[PDB]
Amino acid sequence: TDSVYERLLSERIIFLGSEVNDEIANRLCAQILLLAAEDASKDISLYINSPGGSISAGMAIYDTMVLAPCDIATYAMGMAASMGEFLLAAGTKGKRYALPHARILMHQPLGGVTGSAADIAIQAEQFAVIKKEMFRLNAEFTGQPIERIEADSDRDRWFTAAEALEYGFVDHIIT
Amino acid sequence: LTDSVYERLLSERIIFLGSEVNDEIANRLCAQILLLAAEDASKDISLYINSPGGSISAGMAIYDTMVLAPCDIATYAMGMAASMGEFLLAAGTKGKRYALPHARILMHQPLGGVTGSAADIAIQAEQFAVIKKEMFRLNAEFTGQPIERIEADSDRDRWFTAAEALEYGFVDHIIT
Amino acid sequence: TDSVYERLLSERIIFLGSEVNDEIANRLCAQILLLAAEDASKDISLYINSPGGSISAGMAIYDTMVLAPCDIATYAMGMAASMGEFLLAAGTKGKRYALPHARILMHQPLGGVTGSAADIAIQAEQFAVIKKEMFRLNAEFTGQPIERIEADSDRDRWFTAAEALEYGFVDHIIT
Amino acid sequence: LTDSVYERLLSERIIFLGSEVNDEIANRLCAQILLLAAEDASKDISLYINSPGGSISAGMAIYDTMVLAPCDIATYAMGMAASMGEFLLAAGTKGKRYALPHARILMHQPLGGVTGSAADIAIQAEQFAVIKKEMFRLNAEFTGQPIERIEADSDRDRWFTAAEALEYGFVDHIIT
Amino acid sequence: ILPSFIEHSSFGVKESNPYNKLFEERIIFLGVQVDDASANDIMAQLLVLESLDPDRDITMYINSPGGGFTSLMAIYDTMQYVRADIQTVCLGQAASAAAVLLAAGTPGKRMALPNARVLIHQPSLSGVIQGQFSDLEIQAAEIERMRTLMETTLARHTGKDAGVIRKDTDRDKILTAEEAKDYGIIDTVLEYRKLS
Amino acid sequence: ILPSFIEHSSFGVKESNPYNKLFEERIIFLGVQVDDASANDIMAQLLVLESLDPDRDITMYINSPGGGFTSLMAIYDTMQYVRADIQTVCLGQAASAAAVLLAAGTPGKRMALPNARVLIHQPSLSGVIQGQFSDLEIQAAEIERMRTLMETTLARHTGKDAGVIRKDTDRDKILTAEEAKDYGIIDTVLEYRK
Amino acid sequence: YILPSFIEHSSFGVKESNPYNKLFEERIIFLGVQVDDASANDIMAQLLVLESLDPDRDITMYINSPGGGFTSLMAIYDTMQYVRADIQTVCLGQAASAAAVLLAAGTPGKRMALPNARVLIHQPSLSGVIQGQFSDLEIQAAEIERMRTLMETTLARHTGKDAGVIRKDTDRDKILTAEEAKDYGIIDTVLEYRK
Amino acid sequence: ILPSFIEHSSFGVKESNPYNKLFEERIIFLGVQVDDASANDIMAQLLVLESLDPDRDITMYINSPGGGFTSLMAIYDTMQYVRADIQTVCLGQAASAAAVLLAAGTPGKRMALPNARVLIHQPSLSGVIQGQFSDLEIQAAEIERMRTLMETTLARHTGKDAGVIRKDTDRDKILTAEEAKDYGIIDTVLEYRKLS
Amino acid sequence: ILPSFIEHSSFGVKESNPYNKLFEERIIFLGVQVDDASANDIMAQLLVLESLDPDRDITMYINSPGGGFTSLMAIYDTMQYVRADIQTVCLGQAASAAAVLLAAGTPGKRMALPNARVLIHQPSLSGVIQGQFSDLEIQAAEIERMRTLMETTLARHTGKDAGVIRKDTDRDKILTAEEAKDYGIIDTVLEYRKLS
Amino acid sequence: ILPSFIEHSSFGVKESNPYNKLFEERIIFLGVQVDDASANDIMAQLLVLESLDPDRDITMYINSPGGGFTSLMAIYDTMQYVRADIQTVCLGQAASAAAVLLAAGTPGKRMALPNARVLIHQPSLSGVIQGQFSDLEIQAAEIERMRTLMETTLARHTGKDAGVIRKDTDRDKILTAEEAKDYGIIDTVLEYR
Ligand SMILES: COc1cc2c(Oc3ccc4[nH]c(C)cc4c3F)ncnc2cc1OCCCN1CCC(c2ccc(C(N)=O)cc2)CC1
Ligand SMILES: COc1cc2c(Oc3ccc4[nH]c(C)cc4c3F)ncnc2cc1OCCCN1CCC(c2ccc(C(N)=O)cc2)CC1
Ligand SMILES: COc1cc2c(Oc3ccc4[nH]c(C)cc4c3F)ncnc2cc1OCCCN1CCC(c2ccc(C(N)=O)cc2)CC1
Ligand SMILES: COc1cc2c(Oc3ccc4[nH]c(C)cc4c3F)ncnc2cc1OCCCN1CCC(c2ccc(C(N)=O)cc2)CC1
Repeated sequence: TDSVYERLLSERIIFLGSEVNDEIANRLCAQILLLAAEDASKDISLYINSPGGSISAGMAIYDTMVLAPCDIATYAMGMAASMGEFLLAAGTKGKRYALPHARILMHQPLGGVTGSAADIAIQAEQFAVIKKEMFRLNAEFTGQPIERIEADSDRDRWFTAAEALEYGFVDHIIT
Repeated sequence: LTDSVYERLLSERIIFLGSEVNDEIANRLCAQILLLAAEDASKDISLYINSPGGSISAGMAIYDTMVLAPCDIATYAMGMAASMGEFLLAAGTKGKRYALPHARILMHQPLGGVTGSAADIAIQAEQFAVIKKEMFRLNAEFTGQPIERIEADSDRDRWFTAAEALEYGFVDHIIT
Repeated sequence: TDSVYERLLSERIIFLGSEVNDEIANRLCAQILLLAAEDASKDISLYINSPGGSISAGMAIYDTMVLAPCDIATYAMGMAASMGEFLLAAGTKGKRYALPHARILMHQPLGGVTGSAADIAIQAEQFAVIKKEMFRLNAEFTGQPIERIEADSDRDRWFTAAEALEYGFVDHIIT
Repeated sequence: LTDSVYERLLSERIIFLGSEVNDEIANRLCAQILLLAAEDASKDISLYINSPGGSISAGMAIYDTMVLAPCDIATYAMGMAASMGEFLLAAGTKGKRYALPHARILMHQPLGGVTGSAADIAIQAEQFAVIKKEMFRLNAEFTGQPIERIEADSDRDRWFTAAEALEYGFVDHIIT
Repeated sequence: ILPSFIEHSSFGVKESNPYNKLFEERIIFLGVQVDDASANDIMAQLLVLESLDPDRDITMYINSPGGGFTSLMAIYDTMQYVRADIQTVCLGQAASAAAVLLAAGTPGKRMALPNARVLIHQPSLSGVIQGQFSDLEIQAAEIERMRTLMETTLARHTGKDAGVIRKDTDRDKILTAEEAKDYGIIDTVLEYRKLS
Repeated sequence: ILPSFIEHSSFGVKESNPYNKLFEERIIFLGVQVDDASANDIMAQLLVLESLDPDRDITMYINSPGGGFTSLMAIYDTMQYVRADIQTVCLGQAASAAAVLLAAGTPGKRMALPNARVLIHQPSLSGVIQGQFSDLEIQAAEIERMRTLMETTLARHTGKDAGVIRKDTDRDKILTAEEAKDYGIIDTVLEYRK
Repeated sequence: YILPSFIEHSSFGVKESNPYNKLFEERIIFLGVQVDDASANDIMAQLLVLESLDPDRDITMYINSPGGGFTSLMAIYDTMQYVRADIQTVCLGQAASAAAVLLAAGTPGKRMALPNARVLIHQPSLSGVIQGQFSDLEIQAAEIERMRTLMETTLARHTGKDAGVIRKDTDRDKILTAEEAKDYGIIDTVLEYRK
Repeated sequence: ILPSFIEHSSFGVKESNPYNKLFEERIIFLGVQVDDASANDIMAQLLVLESLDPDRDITMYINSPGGGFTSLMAIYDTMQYVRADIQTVCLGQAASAAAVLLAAGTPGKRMALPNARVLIHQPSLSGVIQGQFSDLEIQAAEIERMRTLMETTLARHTGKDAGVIRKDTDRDKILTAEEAKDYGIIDTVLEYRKLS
Repeated sequence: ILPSFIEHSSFGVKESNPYNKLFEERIIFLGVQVDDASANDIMAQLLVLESLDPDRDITMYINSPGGGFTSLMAIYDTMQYVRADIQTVCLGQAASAAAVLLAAGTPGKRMALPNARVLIHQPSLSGVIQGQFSDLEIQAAEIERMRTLMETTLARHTGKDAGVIRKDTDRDKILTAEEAKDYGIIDTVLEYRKLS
Repeated sequence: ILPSFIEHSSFGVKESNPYNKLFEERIIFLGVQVDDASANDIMAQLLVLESLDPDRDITMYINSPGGGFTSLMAIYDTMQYVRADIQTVCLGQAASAAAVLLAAGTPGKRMALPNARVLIHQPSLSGVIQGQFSDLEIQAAEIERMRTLMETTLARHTGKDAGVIRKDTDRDKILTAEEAKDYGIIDTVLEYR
């Protein structure tokens, strides 16, 4: 089982196949660092079957994709939701794919507050910063106006592969 | 080592769906089909299925990866192929869907849960309706039956013997 | 798997990806020791995606970084918090980086008191010592005043990659 | 694997006490010292300590094996050497006891428990008084302090910075 | 702990405690979560005060975080069906279902102490309810009918039209006693009647 | 909490509580889950009120999620054996077993408050029963007998055919008070008397 | 809570009682829980007090029960038959396992059931597991069969069936409707609704 | 673990226990954590004592670690609404919400035993509450309104400017009985009245 | 099962239990661990015994392992404020907090039975309390104030200087009744009054 | 379940239960474990009974497996302080702290039923207590003083020397009713009436 993921890593294919945590994000950023060192002009394919996960873990993966010399193809296999939708849509323009029966979900961040009323206010201050920046980035990726992103993302919004192409999450549907 | 037989079988282009269908098994299996298509895009891949079912999302990673592969995917129902296993069997390449003689097929409609607010639950319910329409359409394609019969049979669990599964269209052949 | 991180050690790159505990800390000091033995002039690049952790564990890594012959480059991916911020700021000056959307968190130490009235008195003595010493050190890394480290750190202060660069945690932001 | 780094360092004659000192780390650790003295009995062994303390029985296993080894044992206080960590750092070969600059050393007296019948507890309590006297004597030999100060400072936890530890006698040098 | 006290008149000595004494003045306390027990006990109290005397008012004090939905409409229906007027008073807080019950008081007799807060949000489901899609489609349909029933009955007692209630309860909406009067949940804010 | 109140007459001072007062006026409250205990509690209440006066009506208020099946049929057989009429009132909900008991009141005296909901669904089993198949065949048969008794006794009182009941309860069916009267489960929706 | 009290009044005085005291007042015992050691003694004490208060009048046992242990059955059973007073049994809802034996042990002509009651008959089961040396389990296994054949012959005595038949009907559980329980010999009459 | 005792007069023999007797003398005891139950129990008590005699004082003994916030303001609004004056006494401790309750006593009638301590800090949330940011954004707004309300009512009774309170309640502040008098939380520190 | 007994006089037949009879003769029992429940129950009893008659002594039997601190000082300040004198009597044990109370009984009426033991130690915290250092530094400061308030009130009542208490309580110090007398914690060791 | 009964006289009718009647005849029951609660209940019972009439005997029935140490010594010192004589009777068992109470009854009024057993052993600690050695050295010393106080106060009532108690309690020592009389714990073994 990890013998397949290594045989595929030699062919420049990597998976984001679970929930996005520091651990999957770090094994993944390391895999992109290695793969750009072996060859910095061949693309990397990142297949995504993910329900979401930490925004902080996803910015490591997201920043690492972008600084890569080479292109990152993203493929939506089955489902890429929330932070998975973010990383699919962050793939290099023109090289974001959706399989035909994949599903894309977009929604706003979730979290918790705890502590004193002064600590919670700080927590909320970051809630707003984080919310505005993630919609801006979704806005850049999809071509939609920021106003529609904030609006559609108020509660879970599902897209089929076909509607995901209209919205701007992907560039092609593989056949 | 159990994974020692599965890897030697990988060299023979045999792959197994032997557990409940979750992201973890689906991700390994989509990986394997990619590899086997990279090694050879003209020899078939044989997919043995003994599964009770599992996540539709994970099943559609598998299903699309089957369909888009260059080579054919033969599917064999050993023991039991139920729910999403039933779908993936019937989704094999036409002519290359097998049931072993005492295997069983179970077909039924989707299960899930609702949670959240009244507005959040309304959305969940919208997807219930789509998903069920979209899954019945695909089972109706595989088997050739009318959507109207797929929906009616799938309301509550309908079991098939290897033979009944062949008259219905889930499989194309029974192995002897 | 584990081998992705090992291939990266061959390239003189190491990760601090989890909470900083005695276990990550020790393996990390060992790694820096080996890498200074293999070559005592080539950099060590230390990537940080860490929520923070134990000071004593963290001060092992810090002491080993500083005494190592080669320089230690620090890169903040996604999130560098608490000891993560300290170990990022402690990298060799001029060679402290933040990826564009990483965040840095700086705040004061946490712990517990327990035991007799006299034992807690001892505990609180070390709280003051520890805090004054960790603040002096952040002030050296950032160049800010002790005045401002203590006050900003009283409750969590988040910095975005740019805010951190003005404050002195890093020297650059990658593109 | 983490263990692959600890072996690459064993070839360089470096061993770590990176955790609580219990019997297991103590046995792996005495074994590492027997190996390293069998390979070459004239080269030093460097013992890095980042440890919170632990069992005295397991810790006297480590101490005797340090002192009986043919080669010297240099000790490094990384980050933290407390309780049996403090004893083992300070028991390093005189002149080769080091502190990293921001390490801390903790010194205090034994901790433990009593249970059972009134006679059993009397026995537990004799060993306490012995064990307490033997450790202070040893720490007084290591540090140069009078027994009277070891006992007074150790009643309750006494913390030292690397610099304070050198004045007190736990180490011989601060690395820079 | 909860003391008893003793009252006296020429007829006899009575031992009673603070909640019976409130009830003796036709005052019901709604101060736990509206669950199924809570609901039955409160209808029984309402119905009893209706029988003892239908021409005197009943008063309901409310310090409640809300409660179940079928439990709400039972209490609600009993409140309207009873012949007697109902004074509702919110001390401290009336949330979710409890908020609807404060507004369901007879007009002019709905009030709240000044530092009370009133929260309104649309039915939620803390649990998960599981099933074949056929079954969840049915519950999902009823959950929506329950939501609109909360929104039209609020519209009836507050004067806001239903369409605003739905915009207002999409996310929780906290109102101070004063905000709660302008909205139309209560009619008066109690002034501190204390000399100081 | 649940306070008690004190009543006074030329005869004596009487202290009682809200459920005692309701029982004094021939009202039984069925407002929890129908289990074996609750059911025995209700039968004892029914039989006792039949003893004090069989020519006067007993009222059962119902805000109940329903309950076991043999528990239902004890309560039901008792309601029908007693000579005194039974008025049923659904205050919040009468679901599953409880909806059958609402319908089983004496005709013309079955009612609901306006916003009450009625649920009808066929016997379920939330647990799991396991055994040799020979054991499960027997139980599976009785679960079918129990299902078809609910469908035939609901029919006797709603006036529908048992086959209609059996299809309406294939999947759960929620009904508003007015729809419960149309269906035949109750006779009137109570209007606010205020 | 769930069970109110009521008040009866006469020229003698005012009496406060509750639904089970009123019922006990009329010589009615309620057997409506699981028969454990507690339930059984509570029921024997009730049977014996009622025999003391008046041995010439009937006792009624209302039964809605899923059964219980064996020695608790045989205690309750033995008391029903020892007491001089006649015992009328009435099954509402259910009488299963051990409870079905006591329904049948009422005095003949006076065992009855409401029409939608179900009656269950099965042989003793042991849901626990009891462990030991093979020698001890051989003894326990022996007594467990004595229990089965004793349940089977006393069932036979009151129904008029033969024990070789009882033993066949109970190999697997046998559910009986009120009518089927009359034909089997467990009750004598099925109450018709008197509305 | 609590005796009952028996009092006698020409009129009758009365059995009561120590808190009942205390209630008889218009003393309410607030010595558990202020939760929602506790809070109703204390309003019920305040109102009954106001009913029995509105011109005679109510005394609240306070040895309490505080409690919820909507429960705080309920008791507070009742304290201020009732016509009877309220004398507050801090035995041993009055912290968090309970320290505001001590201060809201009618002026001149706030006291503390000599070794009583009074703690004041800003509302904290010991659990975690979870959701969409839109939901947590709303809770955080109400949690801040809760803090400024605790600070302006504290300012109203202590005479401090509310901006000072907010700085002092940033971190916990322990006050001895006397420090509380200077701060403005109480008016008098009881002298021991013992001859020995 | 704690028996009840019956007393009789020309006035009436009275049923009470051992703790009621002890209370009737003004003996309060402090024989559990002093938590906030316990402390309120004892403060209430003290205040009640002062109301029935302040010119009679109150006795506190003590067989207690001690308990929390703010509960100690609540009880302490009441005992001193009450006008009545207080007899403290140790049966079995008075440890930690409980021994401050034994010493704080009014002078001459502090006693202990012969095999009673008195244990004295400085406040301990068995839990772990957690936070930012800024908060623990605050907590820590009060724990030391508490420590020295114990050293000073014991000294007031044993006649020792606080600086000696602080040494004796650094590690636990067990005292026999006679050694407790010598220390100044009690005034007499009871002699057995048997005619055998 | 424990019945209540009704006794009657020309004055009035009294309802009580079997332990109230036993208390009415000056019989205290010590039939549980001696913990701090149990000890406080018995001290109140003993002190009350001394208040109702100091010139009459108190009887302590004992079928108790023992209990804590400071709860023994409160009970013991109360028993010895009260003016009334205390008769002790061992019904089933009196072990550990409880045998000390059997023996501490007033001389001549200590008895046991024939099949009662008496167990004597030195204090045990079923828990564990943890701490610095300085703190464990103190507890360990108090625990030894406790052992020897049990050995000397037993020595006071049995007539054995304290040194033998200490030899005999090193390991548990179980005694029959007759053997308890020779040891000196009880004075007579009750003859069946
Ligand atoms: C994931 O941790 C956290 C991440 C944070 C964080 O990251 C970044 C970094 C760079 C970033 N660049 C950009 C453009 C955005 C952006 C970002 F956003 N930036 C600011 N502050 C954070 C706080 C966290 O919290 C941590 C305590 C431990 N902790 C974890 C999870 C908790 C929780 C609670 C409830 C659910 C749930 N359903 O209820 C899940 C988790 C509760 C407490
Ligand atoms: C597998 O997760 C989920 C999958 C979903 C999903 O997938 C796809 C993807 C591509 C697809 N292409 C096609 C043609 C169909 C199709 C698809 F359908 N598409 C839409 N929406 C989904 C929601 C899910 O759920 C998530 C919320 C949280 N959540 C609460 C309770 C849950 C639960 C689950 C099982 C049981 C049980 N036995 O009680 C109870 C509860 C599960 C999850
Ligand atoms: C990290 O351990 C500890 C480290 C300590 C320590 O280290 C150093 C070393 C070199 C250092 N150079 C510099 C500049 C600072 C500096 C340093 F500071 N120097 C002094 N004294 C310490 C006490 C500790 O505590 C240990 C007791 C056992 N223990 C109790 C509770 C604990 C706890 C409790 C609650 C959480 C939580 N969320 O509640 C986490 C832990 C953890 C451990
Ligand atoms: C560490 O085992 C034990 C080691 C002992 C031991 O070893 C040596 C050997 C050579 C030695 N040369 C020198 C100079 C000292 C010296 C030594 F000392 N020599 C004497 N006697 C010992 C008793 C032990 O104890 C075992 C009881 C069972 N038991 C275990 C742990 C317990 C415990 C309790 C509380 C914590 C609390 N926080 O943690 C942890 C443990 C309590 C009871």
